[PDB]
Amino acid sequence: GSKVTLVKSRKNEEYGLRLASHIFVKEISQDSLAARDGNIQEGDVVLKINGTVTENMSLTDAKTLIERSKGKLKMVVQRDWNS
Amino acid sequence: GSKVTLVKSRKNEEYGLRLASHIFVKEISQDSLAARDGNIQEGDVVLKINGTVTENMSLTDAKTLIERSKGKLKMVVQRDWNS
Amino acid sequence: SSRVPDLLV
Amino acid sequence: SRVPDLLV
Repeated sequence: GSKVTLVKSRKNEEYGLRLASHIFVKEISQDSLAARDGNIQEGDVVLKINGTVTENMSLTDAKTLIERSKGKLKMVVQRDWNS
Repeated sequence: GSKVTLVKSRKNEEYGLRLASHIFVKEISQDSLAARDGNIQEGDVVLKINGTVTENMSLTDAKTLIERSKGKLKMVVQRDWNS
Repeated sequence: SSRVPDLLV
Repeated sequence: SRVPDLLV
């Protein structure tokens, strides 16, 4: 929670930021498949869905990757304290 | 590092996952506006850009949010909890 | 989060 | 990844 203001002095200048995105497990529903699984936890950063790297991927594209395999969802996840 | 496989037993069954996204500062360029500002650090999650909350947003959404303000850029950033 | 809905699956 | 970082 820090307000930052960057002001350019030229139009061709850059801010100097390389921004990226991670998909993460925000919530797991009670009495759900995810709830009962041993290996997935709230806070987990999702590195792969069904064999595809999710780094920088939009949630819309993540949804299509999930819908592609009807019945099963494979992921590679990492503990938030490990990323 | 953790493999997850969730298998539905019924068609309308849900996985029980709420997946969200975080845009974060992967790298700051040397001697840049961002570097010289002091308040942004690598690892920071970008919570707000030019007055709009960024949660669930794609990098493409953030790019247009950033380009909305022509000469200047306002953000709210927040430390990565595990830094 | 706001404006962009969450992904529920 | 196939999706590049955003540079600004």
